[PDB]
Amino acid sequence: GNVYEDTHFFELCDKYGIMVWQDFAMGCGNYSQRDNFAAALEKEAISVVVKLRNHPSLILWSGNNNDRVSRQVLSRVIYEFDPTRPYLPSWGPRGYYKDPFYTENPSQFVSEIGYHGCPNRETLERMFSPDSVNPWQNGVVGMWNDEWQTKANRIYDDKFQGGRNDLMTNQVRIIFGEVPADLDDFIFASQSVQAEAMKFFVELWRGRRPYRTGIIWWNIRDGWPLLSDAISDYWGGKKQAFYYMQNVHHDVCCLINPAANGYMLKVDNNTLKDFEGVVEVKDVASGKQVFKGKFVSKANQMSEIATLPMQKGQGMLVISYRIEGNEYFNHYLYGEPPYKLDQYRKWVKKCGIYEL
Amino acid sequence: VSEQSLNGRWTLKFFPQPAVPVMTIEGAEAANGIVVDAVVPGNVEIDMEAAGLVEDPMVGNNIYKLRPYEGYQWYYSRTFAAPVVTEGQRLVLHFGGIDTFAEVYVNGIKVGSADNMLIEHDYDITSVVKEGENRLDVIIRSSVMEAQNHFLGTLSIGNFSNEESAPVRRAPSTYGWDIMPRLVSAGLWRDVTLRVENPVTIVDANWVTLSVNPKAREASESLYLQTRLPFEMHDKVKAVITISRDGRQILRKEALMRKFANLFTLNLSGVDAWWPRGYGEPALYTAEVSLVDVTSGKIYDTKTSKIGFRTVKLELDEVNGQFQFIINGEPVFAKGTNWVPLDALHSRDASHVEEAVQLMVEMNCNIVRCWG
Repeated sequence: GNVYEDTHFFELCDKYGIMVWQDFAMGCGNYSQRDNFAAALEKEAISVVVKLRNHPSLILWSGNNNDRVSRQVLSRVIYEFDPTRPYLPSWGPRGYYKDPFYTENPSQFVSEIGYHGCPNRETLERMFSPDSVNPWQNGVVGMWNDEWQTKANRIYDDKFQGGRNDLMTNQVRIIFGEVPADLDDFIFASQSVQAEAMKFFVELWRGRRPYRTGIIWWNIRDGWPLLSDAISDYWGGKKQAFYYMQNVHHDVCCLINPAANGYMLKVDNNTLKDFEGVVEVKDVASGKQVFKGKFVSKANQMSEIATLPMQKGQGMLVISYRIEGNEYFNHYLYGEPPYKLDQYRKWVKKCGIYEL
Repeated sequence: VSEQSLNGRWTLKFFPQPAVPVMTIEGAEAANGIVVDAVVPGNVEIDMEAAGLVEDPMVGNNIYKLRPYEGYQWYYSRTFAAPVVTEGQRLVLHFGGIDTFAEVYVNGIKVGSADNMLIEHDYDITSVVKEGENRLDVIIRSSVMEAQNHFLGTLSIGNFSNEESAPVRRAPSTYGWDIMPRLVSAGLWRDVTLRVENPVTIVDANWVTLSVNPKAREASESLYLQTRLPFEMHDKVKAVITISRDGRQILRKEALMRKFANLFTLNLSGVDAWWPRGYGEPALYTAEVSLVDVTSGKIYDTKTSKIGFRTVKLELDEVNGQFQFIINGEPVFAKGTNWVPLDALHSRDASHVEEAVQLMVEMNCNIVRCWG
C-alpha cells in the first residue's frame, strides 16, 4: 500500500543489517487482466527492480495479489532482471490473543499480525481538539466521539458509531473485564493488552522452533497522527508494546510459554554462536522462587530449559537471565482472563522491568 | 510474369557513422566519405578489397583491420528501368538479404525500413515508380551501435554469444565464435529483383503429405492454396494441379476457384516415398499449381517445386537427447554433420553450397543440423 522507498531506506537497511521484503505497489484486491495495464505495470516493475537489485538487504519480491499480474507480468520481470532473489506470487476475529485462532495457526511464517493499543496521552492531546481528547462521547464508555471515529481511520465523513475503534474496548474488556472510564487508566489498559498480546505471539513463534520460521508483526510506526494497532505513533510516542517487545526480540532471550499441566521455560538463539548463562524465575506477588538453573543455548535453535509447575490463581512470573555479565529481563503472565487493572499495574511495578 | 534482376554494379558510399545516424538521402549525400564500385550480391568488405582499400582478411592478423568499419554506414545506390504495369498489376521490389538496419528509398520516397538480415524484404513500389531513371537508394547503419538502443537483462550478459547479438536479429556467429571469426560486414548479400504480379496470383502453395504407404506405392497429399483473387474473377479462374516426375504425368486435377483459399486433397497412386540417404531413395515429384482463366485459357501465375511424400515423427522419452527419428513409420539412425557458416562474408555462401553438399554426399550423411 505504500510507495517504493528511495535508496537511503535500503542503504540504512544495509548498514544496520535489516533484510527487506519488498511488495509491489498493489493492495487488497484483484486488478485488470488486459494489455494496457500490464504494460504500465511491467514498466514500473523493471524500473524498481533495476533500481533496487544491488542492496544486500532486499531478499524477496512479492506481489500482494490465474492473475496475469501476480503469476505472469511480475514473474517475467524478475525472471529477466533479477534471477537472484525469490519471487512470491501470494488477524481474523481479533479476539483473545490466546484463542485457538492464533495458538493453533499452522503458518510457519506469519507476515501480518497485530493488536490494538491506544496511543500515549501526549499524542492524544496533540491530535484531537481540547473538547475531544476524552474518547467517550457524552461520558458513556464504549461510545466514541466523532473525532476519535475520524482518526480510527474513516476515509469518508460517514458519521456513525462503533467499528474499528470498538476493537480497543473489546480487547480491554476481554483481558481486564471492564473498560475503565478514566483516560489515563484506559491508556494503560489498552497498551497493556496490546503489549501482552504482541509479546505473547513473538514468544509463541520463537518458542516453537524449528517449525516456526519467522514472524512479521504489524506494525512498528504510524504514518499519520491516528489510532492504530501500531506500537508507536507518528510523533515519537512509544506505546507500551514497544518496550515489552524489545525484551522478546533479543539475540538470546529466555521466555516462558504456556503448557497444559504447567509451563515451559525456553530460550531462543537467533545467532550462529553458543551462549551459557543462569536463569532465575520468581513470582512477583508472593516473592517465592519457581526455578533457578544454568541453561545452555546452542546456536540457531530453541532450547528447552525446565518444566515449571502449575501456579495457583493469577499473577506474574519474572524471568531474569545473565549472559556474559549482562542481566536481561522478561516475564510471563499466568492464569486466565479476566484480571483486575489495579493488580496488574502493581505486578508490573514490582517486576521493575517496565516503567508505568 | 516478369522478374528483372537488379544485381550487378552499384555505387557504394561509406563514411563513419556520426552521433546521429544518417537516415535520409540528403544526409548520406552531404556526408564526407569514400565512394567505390560495389557488386550486388556482395559484402562491403569485398567491394573495398576490390578497390585496394583493405587488405585480405583471410591472411595473418588482417581480420582485426576491419574493426573500424563496424561503426560505418553503407550507402548503396543505382538506377533501374521501370517495367510496364497494366491495370491491377503490382511492382514488388524484392530484397533477398539486407544486412541489416537500412532505409530503402525509391525516387526519394521511403518504401521500407529493414531490420533483419535473415529474411526477405518485399516492398510494393507500384505508386512511387516513375518513367525513366528510377533511383534506388539503400542506406545501412551500424549493427553494433544499434545494440545500445536497448536495455538487456542479466541472463543476456556474459554468455558465449556477443551482447551485441542479443537485441538484434542477425547471425550470432558474425560477431565471433569458436569456429568462425568476427566479420560483421554489411550490404545486399543476396539477390535484388523486381517482380511483377498479376491481380490473380498465388500467394503461397503449401504442400503437406498426410499418408504414405511406401510398399503399395500410395500417398495422400494436401495442398493449402492461398491466392489473391479480385471478386470479378471469382468463378472465372481455375486451379490446375499437376504431379509429374521424369517427364511423365501422374495426376492432373482441375477445380474452379470459388474462394481465395482452398484445401485440395490428392489420393495419389503409383508414387514412391521420399526416404533419407541409405533407407531408400530420395523420390521427388515436380508439383505445379497454375491459375488459369476458364474462358481465355490465360495463365495468371504458376508455382513449381519438387516435393517428397514422407512423414516425420519424433518419439521422445525425456528422462523416461533421448529421442529417435521415425521416417515413414520406420526408426532411422541419424548420422551426419552440423552445418556451420560457409563464409564469414555470407554473400559468397551461394558459391559454396554446391561444393559443401557434395562433401556430405561423399560422407554418406543422412542428416544435417543447421547450427543456430
